[PDB]
Amino acid sequence: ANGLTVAQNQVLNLIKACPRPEGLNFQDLKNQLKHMSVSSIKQAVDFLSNEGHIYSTVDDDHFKSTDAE
Amino acid sequence: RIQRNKAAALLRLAAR
Repeated sequence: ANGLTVAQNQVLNLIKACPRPEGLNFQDLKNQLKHMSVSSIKQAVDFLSNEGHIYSTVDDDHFKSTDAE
Repeated sequence: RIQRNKAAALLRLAAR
């Protein structure tokens, strides 16, 4: 059922849960998850976008979760 | 670039 990897689950969880009106911008995302390299986050973003979990809002790099934990 | 982004996400999610 969890056809996602624990890191991507985590990233998604941060994006969905983080109590900011401005979703979780890529820069905020990386500042939180310092270990999660920019490329790896870009890959995660692509994946989670393709899964229809996250989407970009006010800017390309400004993500929110549609309704995915 | 940005348009029906949420709807696209819902569609992607649903179409699985």
